[PDB]
Amino acid sequence: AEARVDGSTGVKFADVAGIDEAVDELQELVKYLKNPDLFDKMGIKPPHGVLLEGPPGCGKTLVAKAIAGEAGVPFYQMAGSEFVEVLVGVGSARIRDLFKRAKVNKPSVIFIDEIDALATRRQGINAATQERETTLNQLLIELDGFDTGKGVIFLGATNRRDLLDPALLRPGRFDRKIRVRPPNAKGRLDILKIHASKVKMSDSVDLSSYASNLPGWSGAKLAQLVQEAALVAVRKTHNSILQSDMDDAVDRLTVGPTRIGLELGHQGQCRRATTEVGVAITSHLLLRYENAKIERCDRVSIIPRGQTLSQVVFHRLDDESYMFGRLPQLLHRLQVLLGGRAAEEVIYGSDTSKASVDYLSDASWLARKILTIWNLENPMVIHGEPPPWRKRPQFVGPRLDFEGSLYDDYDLVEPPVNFNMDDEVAHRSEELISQMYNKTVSLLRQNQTALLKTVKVLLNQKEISGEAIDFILDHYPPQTPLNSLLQEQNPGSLPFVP
Amino acid sequence: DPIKTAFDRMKRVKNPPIPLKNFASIESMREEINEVVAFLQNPKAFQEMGARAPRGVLIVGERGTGKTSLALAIAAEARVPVVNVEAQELEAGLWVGQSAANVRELFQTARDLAPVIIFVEDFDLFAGVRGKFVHTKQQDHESFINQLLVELDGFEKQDGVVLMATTRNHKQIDEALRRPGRMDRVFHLQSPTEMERERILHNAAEETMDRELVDLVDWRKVSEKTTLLRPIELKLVPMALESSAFRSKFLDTDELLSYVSWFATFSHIVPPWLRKTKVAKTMGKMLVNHLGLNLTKDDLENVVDLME
Amino acid sequence: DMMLEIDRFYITLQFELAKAMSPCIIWIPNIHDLSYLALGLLVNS
Amino acid sequence: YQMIEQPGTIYLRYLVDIHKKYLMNYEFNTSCLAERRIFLAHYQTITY
Repeated sequence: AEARVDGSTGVKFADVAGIDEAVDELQELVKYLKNPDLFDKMGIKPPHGVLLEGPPGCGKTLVAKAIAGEAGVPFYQMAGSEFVEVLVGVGSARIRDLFKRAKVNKPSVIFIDEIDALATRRQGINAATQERETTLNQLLIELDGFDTGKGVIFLGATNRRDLLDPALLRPGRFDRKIRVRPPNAKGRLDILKIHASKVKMSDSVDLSSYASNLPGWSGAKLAQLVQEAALVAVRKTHNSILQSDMDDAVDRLTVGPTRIGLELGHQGQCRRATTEVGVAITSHLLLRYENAKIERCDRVSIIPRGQTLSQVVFHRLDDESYMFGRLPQLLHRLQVLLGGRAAEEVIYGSDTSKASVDYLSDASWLARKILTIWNLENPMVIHGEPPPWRKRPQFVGPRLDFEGSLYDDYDLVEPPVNFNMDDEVAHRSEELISQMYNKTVSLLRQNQTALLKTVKVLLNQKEISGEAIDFILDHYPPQTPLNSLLQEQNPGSLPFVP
Repeated sequence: DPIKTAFDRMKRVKNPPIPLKNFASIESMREEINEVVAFLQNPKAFQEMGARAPRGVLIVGERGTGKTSLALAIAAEARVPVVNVEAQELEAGLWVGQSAANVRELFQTARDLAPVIIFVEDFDLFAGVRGKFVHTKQQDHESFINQLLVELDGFEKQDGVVLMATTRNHKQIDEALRRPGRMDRVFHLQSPTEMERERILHNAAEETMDRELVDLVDWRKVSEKTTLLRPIELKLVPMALESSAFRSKFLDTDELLSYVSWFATFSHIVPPWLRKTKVAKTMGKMLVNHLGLNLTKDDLENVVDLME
Repeated sequence: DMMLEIDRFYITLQFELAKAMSPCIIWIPNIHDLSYLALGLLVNS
Repeated sequence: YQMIEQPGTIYLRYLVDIHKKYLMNYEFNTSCLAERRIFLAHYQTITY
């Protein structure tokens, strides 16, 4: 068992960014490792063990290495899966040997990565299970036998706190439970600065925009983004990572790489163009007229990327507006969702297609969450219903995370007894859906030249931007005749150069 | 020791079955093919110029497009030895971690003779995305893919070895294995176009059957009939065309067995100059006329517009 | 590492004997049963 | 058991009978015009 006894781990708190709350919490352990006698004179009992829980790629191991480097103490890093073998009793012996080695070199920091492999719960939903139980019992015995004044600090990193044994979560084994959250916009900015300090960077790259535009990205994902952009710059023979390389790496990680001439016929492409352009146009019109608190269409593409034949990039709003979702905002978002089928109806008459049914699904669920789960109207209901179909919140597809998620009931569902209220709720939902669909069809039919011009421009260029859509809306006021667009020399031409 | 038994199977390729000049649907990425070949014929040339040589090339497509034949043509253009390592010896399912030593020995013996090609077929079966297998097929696979990752990330040591791996779909390979530096070039071979199909089919007509029957066949219709096929099927098309053309007439079995057996037995004694004598050439013709086996244009025309 | 040696030797002797008494007709009933060693043997054969 | 009733065992008997006379070993001829046509017709009349 080569537990690496490194005098200097090479990582300090200067290399940790965006995990500032956990760094502030663990500064207490760093201080205790620095002067344990100061805690000793006060009668202060240090925690026996600390659980670092969080998503992978947040640098929990990096945080532990930073703690060890700042404290200047021996650091014994080992993975939990290394304790799981075929021969029973080897893992317990390894646990005992590791704890003995830590007790020899006091003070010291022990780190167990992926502790959920050893501390898996005995779920009620080979001899490996017995070996895991014996190793877990040995770990519990070792943790319970620790004297607090010996200056040995135990850390356990985990990605799934639900799988952990509640015995370890009891006081005396894991006294501190610190949640390593994903870094914020400032934290992602700092992580991007740290990773871009290691590679030749061009001055045109603005790291703040990519920090703000990539929510939920871990530090490892940002490092992979920087490395992929460097690889793209090498492929393009660039001397430094340009902003174009950053954008290409972002698009590669988010929506995937572009294919090579894999295109279908003109019939199956104009329909997707109509859907995406109608959704973007409806969102922009709702922003323009009624000042809706909705998102903004950044860019629209119809080139296949990954497994998506078309995409509409949507700029994510701040989270403070993602809690108090009022009725007008939800109705406007329902209008945005129905805008695709509205565009298919106003452009292609009464012969619609399947490409607009998917959005038609979400709206057909969302109004239900207006009437049953949230109970926003005021005939009061008695029970909610679970979503029959569940779709994960994701990328360029519509946001559907305005209240955190769309297809996630907050355990507010009950089985029904009376079946008449069910058909009353269904009638009310059908009425609301039909009213909103009629409203968005009436709104879209009043602006036909702008919609058709945007469709033709996107069909020619294969991509469009939100500012281009706004310029089309400015140059085409409401109620213009279609002959103005149809008399132009080239409908798929835009005189605006960004 | 699977490594030594696999390394016993060198094959210095000089004549590929389907050469690169004849292979279809390759002109869109033939520049990368030639760059890889230039690296293989002189790894020191790529070493001195300092650019990152292609360490890995993945070829994807349908079962039968000639991906193995494409690799053979690339190696023949490179004049480098290859080894055919199968998927079975990589996953020694007896001890946990034996695949690590297996791939370490393969790379060590490859560096001792590099530039060489490590050719693996059906790369999707064992080196797929992590997490799909649940029951006792994770730790060994994780160790194997980790050793692969640590071997493809050799720190600027350009020995000259590349990994010709064959998969069917681009999604099934692990994303950590998709990155450049470990996986440099990707060749997507789907289907030949109409005129490439016509040229390959005419070459097959020239190299397989009687030449005198080549001109009577309207090969444009045949090429419009074989659109969804692959070059090996474009090569085996004339065989099936002759079979289905001889199918048209009314004939028995036993006489054909008799003549087949007689020509099998008495082709071992006959002299070659008597075999190619003009008397022998005019013997075959009235043998065919007597048997009523004269294959005509209209027979094969009805055959080719009869097939799908 | 002994079971693998026994199986490999057994199957190689089977194929060598099938070569020795050539011509021969080999019947393999219930191939749904097939483990890795015999798969490698049949692929190589 | 008339001739039409079973094609599978008929094809199996053809395979065994061709196996009997060492006739896979002379797999093909690539000859000028006659032996190739005869073997082609025989190959067709096996499968159909």
